[PDB]
Amino acid sequence: GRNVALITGITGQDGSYLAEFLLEKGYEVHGIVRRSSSFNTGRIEHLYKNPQAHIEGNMKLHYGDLTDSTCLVKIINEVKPTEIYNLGAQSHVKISFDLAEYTADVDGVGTLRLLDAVKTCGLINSVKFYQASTSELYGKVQEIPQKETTPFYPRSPYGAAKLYAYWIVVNFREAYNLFAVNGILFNHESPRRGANFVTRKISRSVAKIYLGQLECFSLGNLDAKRDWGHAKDYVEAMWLMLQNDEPEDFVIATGEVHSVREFVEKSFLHIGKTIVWEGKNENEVGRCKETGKVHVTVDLKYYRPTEVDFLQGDCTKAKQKLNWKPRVAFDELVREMVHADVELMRTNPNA
Amino acid sequence: LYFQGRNVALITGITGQDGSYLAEFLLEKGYEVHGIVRRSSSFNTGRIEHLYKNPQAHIEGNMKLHYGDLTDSTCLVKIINEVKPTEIYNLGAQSHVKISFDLAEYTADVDGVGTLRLLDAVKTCGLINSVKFYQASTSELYGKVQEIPQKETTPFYPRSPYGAAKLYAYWIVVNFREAYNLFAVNGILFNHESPRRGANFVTRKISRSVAKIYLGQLECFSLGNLDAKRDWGHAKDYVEAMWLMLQNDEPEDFVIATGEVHSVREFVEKSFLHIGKTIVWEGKNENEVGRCKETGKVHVTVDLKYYRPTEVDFLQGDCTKAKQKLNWKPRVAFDELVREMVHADVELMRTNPNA
Amino acid sequence: GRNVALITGITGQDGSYLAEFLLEKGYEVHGIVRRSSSFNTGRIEHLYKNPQAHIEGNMKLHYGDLTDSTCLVKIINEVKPTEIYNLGAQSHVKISFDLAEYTADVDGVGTLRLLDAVKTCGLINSVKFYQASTSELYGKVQEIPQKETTPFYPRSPYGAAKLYAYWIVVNFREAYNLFAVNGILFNHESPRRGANFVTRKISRSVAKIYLGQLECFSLGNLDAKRDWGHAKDYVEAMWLMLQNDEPEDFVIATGEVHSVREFVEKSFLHIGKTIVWEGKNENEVGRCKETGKVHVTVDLKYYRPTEVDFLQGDCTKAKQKLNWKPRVAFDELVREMVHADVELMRTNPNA
Amino acid sequence: GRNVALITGITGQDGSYLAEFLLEKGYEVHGIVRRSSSFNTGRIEHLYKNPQAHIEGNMKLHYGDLTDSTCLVKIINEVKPTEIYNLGAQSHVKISFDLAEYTADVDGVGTLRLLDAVKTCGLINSVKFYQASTSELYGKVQEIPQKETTPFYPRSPYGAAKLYAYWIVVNFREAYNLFAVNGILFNHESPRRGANFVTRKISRSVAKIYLGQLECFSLGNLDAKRDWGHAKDYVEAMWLMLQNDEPEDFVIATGEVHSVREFVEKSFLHIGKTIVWEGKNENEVGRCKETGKVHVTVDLKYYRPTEVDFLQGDCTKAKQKLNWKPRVAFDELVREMVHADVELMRTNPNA
Ligand SMILES: NC(=O)c1ccc[n+]([C@@H]2O[C@H](COP(=O)([O-])OP(=O)(O)OC[C@H]3O[C@@H](n4cnc5c(N)ncnc54)[C@H](OP(=O)(O)O)[C@@H]3O)[C@@H](O)[C@H]2O)c1
Ligand SMILES: NC(=O)c1ccc[n+]([C@@H]2O[C@H](COP(=O)([O-])OP(=O)(O)OC[C@H]3O[C@@H](n4cnc5c(N)ncnc54)[C@H](OP(=O)(O)O)[C@@H]3O)[C@@H](O)[C@H]2O)c1
Ligand SMILES: NC(=O)c1ccc[n+]([C@@H]2O[C@H](COP(=O)([O-])OP(=O)(O)OC[C@H]3O[C@@H](n4cnc5c(N)ncnc54)[C@H](OP(=O)(O)O)[C@@H]3O)[C@@H](O)[C@H]2O)c1
Ligand SMILES: NC(=O)c1ccc[n+]([C@@H]2O[C@H](COP(=O)([O-])OP(=O)(O)OC[C@H]3O[C@@H](n4cnc5c(N)ncnc54)[C@H](OP(=O)(O)O)[C@@H]3O)[C@@H](O)[C@H]2O)c1
Ligand SMILES: C[C@@H]1O[C@H](OP(=O)(O)OP(=O)(O)OC[C@H]2O[C@@H](n3cnc4c(=O)[nH]c(N)nc43)[C@H](O)[C@@H]2O)[C@@H](O)[C@H](O)[C@@H]1O
Ligand SMILES: C[C@@H]1O[C@H](OP(=O)(O)OP(=O)(O)OC[C@H]2O[C@@H](n3cnc4c(=O)[nH]c(N)nc43)[C@H](O)[C@@H]2O)[C@@H](O)[C@H](O)[C@@H]1O
Ligand SMILES: C[C@@H]1O[C@H](OP(=O)(O)OP(=O)(O)OC[C@H]2O[C@@H](n3cnc4c(=O)[nH]c(N)nc43)[C@H](O)[C@@H]2O)[C@@H](O)[C@H](O)[C@@H]1O
Ligand SMILES: C[C@@H]1O[C@H](OP(=O)(O)OP(=O)(O)OC[C@H]2O[C@@H](n3cnc4c(=O)[nH]c(N)nc43)[C@H](O)[C@@H]2O)[C@@H](O)[C@H](O)[C@@H]1O
Ligand SMILES: Nc1nc2c(ncn2[C@@H]2O[C@H](COP(=O)(O)OP(=O)(O)O)[C@@H](O)[C@H]2O)c(=O)[nH]1
Ligand SMILES: Nc1nc2c(ncn2[C@@H]2O[C@H](COP(=O)(O)OP(=O)(O)O)[C@@H](O)[C@H]2O)c(=O)[nH]1
Ligand SMILES: Nc1nc2c(ncn2[C@@H]2O[C@H](COP(=O)(O)OP(=O)(O)O)[C@@H](O)[C@H]2O)c(=O)[nH]1
Ligand SMILES: Nc1nc2c(ncn2[C@@H]2O[C@H](COP(=O)(O)OP(=O)(O)O)[C@@H](O)[C@H]2O)c(=O)[nH]1
Repeated sequence: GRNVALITGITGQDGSYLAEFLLEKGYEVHGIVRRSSSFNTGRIEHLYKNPQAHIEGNMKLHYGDLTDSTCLVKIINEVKPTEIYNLGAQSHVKISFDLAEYTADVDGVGTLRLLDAVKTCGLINSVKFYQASTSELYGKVQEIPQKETTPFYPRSPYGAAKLYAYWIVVNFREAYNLFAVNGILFNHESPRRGANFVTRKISRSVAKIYLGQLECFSLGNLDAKRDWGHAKDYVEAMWLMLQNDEPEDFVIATGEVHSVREFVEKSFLHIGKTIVWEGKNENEVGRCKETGKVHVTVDLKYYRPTEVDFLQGDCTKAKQKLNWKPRVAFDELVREMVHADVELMRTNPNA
Repeated sequence: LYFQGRNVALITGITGQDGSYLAEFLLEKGYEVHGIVRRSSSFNTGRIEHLYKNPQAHIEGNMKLHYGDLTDSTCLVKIINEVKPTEIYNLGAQSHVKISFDLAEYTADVDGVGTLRLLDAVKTCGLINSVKFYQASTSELYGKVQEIPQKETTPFYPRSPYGAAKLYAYWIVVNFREAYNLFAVNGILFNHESPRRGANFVTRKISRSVAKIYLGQLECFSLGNLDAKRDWGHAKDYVEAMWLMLQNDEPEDFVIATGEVHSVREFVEKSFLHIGKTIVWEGKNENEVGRCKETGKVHVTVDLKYYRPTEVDFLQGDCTKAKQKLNWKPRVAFDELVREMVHADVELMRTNPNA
Repeated sequence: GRNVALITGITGQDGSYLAEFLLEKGYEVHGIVRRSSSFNTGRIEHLYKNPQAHIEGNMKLHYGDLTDSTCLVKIINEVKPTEIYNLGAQSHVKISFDLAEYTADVDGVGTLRLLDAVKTCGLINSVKFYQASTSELYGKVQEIPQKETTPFYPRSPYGAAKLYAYWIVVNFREAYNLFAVNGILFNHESPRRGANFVTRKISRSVAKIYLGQLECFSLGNLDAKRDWGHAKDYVEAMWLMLQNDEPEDFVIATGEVHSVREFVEKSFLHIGKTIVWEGKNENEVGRCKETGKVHVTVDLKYYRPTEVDFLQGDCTKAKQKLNWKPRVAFDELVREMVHADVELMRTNPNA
Repeated sequence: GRNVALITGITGQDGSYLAEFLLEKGYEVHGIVRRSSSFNTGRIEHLYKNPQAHIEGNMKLHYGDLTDSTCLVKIINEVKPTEIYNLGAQSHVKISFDLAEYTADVDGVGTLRLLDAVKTCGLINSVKFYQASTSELYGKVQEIPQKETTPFYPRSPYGAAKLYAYWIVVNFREAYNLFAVNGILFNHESPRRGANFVTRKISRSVAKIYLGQLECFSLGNLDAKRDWGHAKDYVEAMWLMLQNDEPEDFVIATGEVHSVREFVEKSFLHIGKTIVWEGKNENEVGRCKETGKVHVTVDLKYYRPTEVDFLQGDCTKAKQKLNWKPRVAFDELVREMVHADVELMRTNPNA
């Protein structure tokens, strides 16, 4: 009956929702946090027993790094987790193009290091292991929609690194009988999403424009199409995969496709502005119909050298085997994110 | 791109305590200031966001940031090649001594090999004769001190994975200077603090905890070795010394310090006096506690988890050489530093009890 | 025009044949050699201009390592090759299970290091890059036979590392227009093959048994089936891929399949011994009919945790587009290897 | 009983002599060997129980690398050594200048990895650890002669990396009470010395000239001065340091200084030739007085950008506490190395 989770990447979007979910289920939750010159725990600070004194209760934190083999062994050996969720990563696709080696060492080799730490600790038989796989693996998609058996075609050093991680997880599963699974999750956003992913960038910018604190912002490829769900729904799927009798990989997604362009339009609609588009390519601009003011421009610096044009997930296997369903759909996702960021910018024009 | 009158700095570790003060110092001298920032799942630029041209939109002016990491050789070459700096300040590091004992390999890779990676990037870009290089060395190099006080010629005796990694960095910097005639210097800076100090260094831990106790947000906090003695100065004074070392006619290494020693115990006592509380110590070793004389409440305890397996008992810097050659003088003394940090953290905690 | 080749892995089996092949065409051939406590250039010492003094002519060696980014940039900037062959790797599958992280750093991240070095030197439009990809990418084969479009399924830390390299190569090709190709070569052997690969282990042991220097040796999985060609034929295909008008990936193979058991049988037949099998699984032994002497046993320490049971390559594409044709078939490969090792072992019983 | 040694760097000069030394004392001796495309065990292949079959007796080898933490932990857990000698290193000073990062990773961080592996394996209080420190730490010497209290002043990426390793060993000793020692050994040579160190380079070249297999060879800085002893004497001091009651660091040296130029002159005298020098700097040549033929030239490519001009060790502490004393002196070392290489080159002009 002992339920002890270890979350790498606990400070990120998904880790903070997953920590809450597992705490709610009575888990003792351990996380690995990077040393940083300022604290990086803002998403999970409310999960201290005393947030004012930063005293831990059932969520306990450990300094560590996915590139330091010894610290991972020490932490796993001390914690003896029953479930490990490897969410730690350099997770940004655009940044990965000029941080390609660091991204490989953390996202790819770092997964190996965590798996070898489990094995070193004698826990291959005692641990269930979740790997944060990603729809970026499909890249230039080879099937539509994409399912567990769709061949991968990565399009960034991030995708390539996660492809390494995916297969080394399969190899520990097959070679050593580790209960280890690849959650092949499609894009998921929330009010806690990193600020330079495209959805949170739009909702942040629309909020600042609404409050008169920003006039305009620049985007990259407006025509990219994504399957977007809500991170809070998706972390439950991660836990469900570790409850399955057999270790299996699952696609987690909504199966509904929308463009970056639509996210922009729906976001502005919630602050009472109708965006109309002018021009083409890097000279395209989005203008408020009601005021005539230009609020969106295009800057090639936000483009990727090898774009991922289209993603649409088929989560049939998860729905059948895990009884999982997405709760939040695209329209509600956009409203929630814009409203959250409006309330945030009201408190702090520098947020 | 290089010409006389064009001053372009590249700061690794720009988001840290020193990097934030040094960015301000160089900006006000009219430098174009570039910084390398780690990718982070939330933003880590809190110390320098006020240096955006537009802090509401986070639009850059004369401070320009770049994603990178000292463990990624290619990214360092790309950034240096793009920026073509005249001055490079390598402040980026896993800088915490206690954490380094259980993060030993990461600390070696960043603080030791990362210095070589940055030096090697300068050479790869063909800029050996175009850049001046500042290395963030440290009084932790003296460790178990072989002389008192410590100066440039005092032999090093490191006492942590942090100290060993910074020792590698110190000497690989000397080697690039001697082998390739790079203008590269080691600033051997003794401890320096500020209201921007990391929260888990001992000074900021005390001022934060005293501030929270003052405000009823905390009743008691634990320290480690109360008897450690340190040479403590102010980070804003010390970043000025980094710049002066790069203005020197020849590349020399310099100790930078106050020369005045105080114990952790004394920092605790002075901090509590600023909120009107006198601490009286009872007990010994891990059972020692500090009690408020006026109220009888125990506010300080000792926890062995904050000890270090190999402590650095005593540090005292002799900066005679820098006083003579750089005309550098510390401005903030220990008493003022304590007052400034307690006062700043009282304000912080009153505004945000979760800070 | 200029023909300047840089070969990583020049001391290995393939590098030694490729160096000879390019030298014959008038290339200046540079190689990267690891620092070793003894010399590791035995396969290429005959290509010094003066072998007694080890003075170089048109083959020029450079100390380096695929894990040292700065050293790779210095070498590429000095050599400015027109053609790069990334053959350097920890290439042994069984050893990769105990050396998983080193294998990842050299075979996967090391390929990224070499590509980034090309880019750092400004040579992205000035060099043609060959990557030593491998039939091990197919692992648990998803199609029979296997061709360029067969979905991958790696089965070792080696396979996973090479799959990262495969895809980071594609990404540099697609992102920066680097002329980069994956040669998907199936198993290829020679008298220069590493001694602990299965074919050379057999030819070496048969040679020692013929000379009375050995009585018996042990293998692992006798039922494994492989597509085996000759390394000298296959390095020609590498060069042809870089002569192609456009950067394409190519399978290189014979399309014929034999078992490890069959390799044993044919090798022993060349020293006039008929191997007859008796027993099953780990107790199976091979006995010489003529003499009744046991010469082959099974030791499970040579098994792999996730075996690759069957490989068979379809090189239709390379035959049509490159006019490549293997000239050495399985039976001639066996004769040649046993013949060469008999001569070697006669000269030196400790070889 | 129980005497189980683990030697990293067992294939090198010192590891080969140390293996024999420990085997004679009845140790079970384990080595870590790097995977290489051809075998790298030539110095130790006579220590197989059956050297023709390469079957192990009391010397047992394990594939590994000082940059792969997991493999280090696995080997130490399996072997459970009582004594660990960390001799593995990129040990060449000139190569370290353009292989600076790899040399840091192996010689510096690799030492921490091996120490951390000892700690991870729970052997911090049972194993005795020998670190292969070096007189290169003294670099630009601050005292003559150099002893334990002489301050370090490294002059290469090799020296800096070894200086990190020196102090991290001290830190594990002081922090965790690990019995760990630094052997501060001055230069030591033998007929097994790496061919591109200056002494073996000379004896190889003089031997070839004696056999009419070579006419001339080039050197670097002829006036460098060194304390040279015999590796076979020095490995005994390593063992003695781990027999000491308390873990202490020791200088090991002969206290006698000779120049590279003297090594040349004495080596040629052993083949009946008197070298007379003419010219300066890179134009200096060494001519046989009896014949007038030039046999030695200077090439700046063998210079180092930061030379270590002079080394002379004072091993008073070791003589008093360990009772160690060198047996082979400079004249005997020169004659031994020339004679061995004459016998070697007789067998093979391409050796
Ligand atoms: N969100 C999606 O749509 C999506 C889809 C599929 C897969 N994924 C993957 O799912 C996981 C979580 O997604 P997220 O959106 O929560 O990403 P995130 O917000 O970027 O969180 C990333 C986490 O990884 C940590 N981390 C980064 N480098 C590390 C290192 N070297 N050692 C240890 N920890 C390190 C970060 O720590 P700091 O806070 O210190 O930076 C943070 O805790 C990631 O692996 C991501 O790649 C995301
Ligand atoms: N303060 C002292 O008393 C003192 C005395 C002597 C020497 N030093 C040295 O002086 C320098 C600055 O001191 P500080 O007090 O400013 O330390 P700090 O506040 O800890 O700042 C450290 C900086 O280094 C960055 N960094 C950490 N790991 C990195 C990596 N892998 N790649 C790139 N950047 C990385 C941090 O970025 P994040 O914000 O992303 O963590 C932060 O910007 C450090 O090198 C420290 O070791 C300090
Ligand atoms: N032979 C096959 O059947 C086959 C099939 C497909 C693909 N491959 C791949 O094709 C390539 C050549 O095959 P091979 O049979 O010639 O392999 P090999 O005989 O094992 O040669 C391997 C080469 O890589 C070098 N190397 C190893 N680690 C290195 C490092 N860290 N930095 C630099 N160089 C390093 C080795 O140098 P040392 O001599 O110093 O070890 C050697 O030169 C390899 O990448 C292999 O994986 C082979
Ligand atoms: N000889 C001297 O005068 C002297 C003086 C003081 C200190 N030292 C140090 O004493 C030790 C032995 O001296 P030596 O002359 O015997 O050096 P050596 O002949 O160069 O032997 C070096 C050994 O280290 C191994 N090695 C290299 N890189 C490795 C890695 N990444 N992982 C694991 N093993 C690796 C080599 O393996 P390969 O065979 O695979 O290359 C070889 O076994 C070295 O640490 C050297 O730096 C030497
Ligand atoms: C290093 C940074 O890279 C960024 O690009 P990068 O992450 O791609 O992110 P962007 O796409 O440029 O902006 C995405 C969102 O992040 C916000 N943002 C950017 N920087 C900061 C910051 O420092 N603090 C806060 N609270 N929000 C920031 C910005 O307002 C926008 O809503 C640049 O916008 C910055 O000027 C800087 O150069
Ligand atoms: C990972 C963290 O390591 C810490 O140890 P560690 O850094 O040595 O730091 P400590 O010496 O325990 O605490 C020093 C100061 O850091 C503050 N602090 C600690 N954690 C946080 C945080 O998450 N956010 C903020 N704003 N302030 C924090 C704490 O209130 C105190 O003023 C533990 O105190 C924490 O509970 C947690 O385990
Ligand atoms: C480290 C070594 O790993 C090996 O396993 P590993 O490579 O899988 O190689 P094996 O499959 O055991 O043997 C394959 C062939 O390599 C030869 N061989 C093995 N070791 C050596 C050697 O040191 N020198 C030479 N010239 N030939 C060697 C062996 O005779 C056989 O023909 C073990 O057989 C050895 O005893 C040792 O443990
Ligand atoms: C990579 C090699 O670097 C070397 O420089 P590097 O190690 O500094 O070594 P050197 O100082 O040039 O030569 C030292 C001794 O090594 C021998 N030697 C050099 N290369 C080899 C080899 O491949 N096999 C054998 N058996 N002996 C070799 C050479 O005869 C001489 O006796 C160059 O001499 C080579 O031409 C090549 O470039
Ligand atoms: N991050 C980001 N993405 C953008 C931007 N403009 C367009 N996009 C596109 O939005 C899509 C989603 O990007 P992102 O939120 O970073 O998540 P990703 O699917 O992992 O790449 C990608 O196709 C981007 O190219 C922008 O300004 N920032
Ligand atoms: N960080 C920290 N240091 C403490 C604590 N208690 C005592 N010290 C001592 O205060 C001295 C200064 O520590 P620190 O502020 O981390 O800076 P350092 O000089 O680089 O080690 C060291 O000797 C510590 O052992 C504590 O709770 N936290
Ligand atoms: N290396 C090796 N392989 C063996 C042995 N016994 C059976 N095999 C099998 O032979 C097949 C070819 O192995 P190998 O020559 O190492 O090349 P690989 O195809 O890259 O794995 C694999 O399926 C091995 O499992 C053995 O003793 N050594
Ligand atoms: N390796 C090497 N060293 C040389 C040569 N010529 C002069 N030397 C000098 O001989 C001294 C000893 O060099 P080496 O044998 O490599 O051992 P080291 O003490 O570790 O540098 C150094 O000062 C070298 O600069 C040469 O051709 N090769």
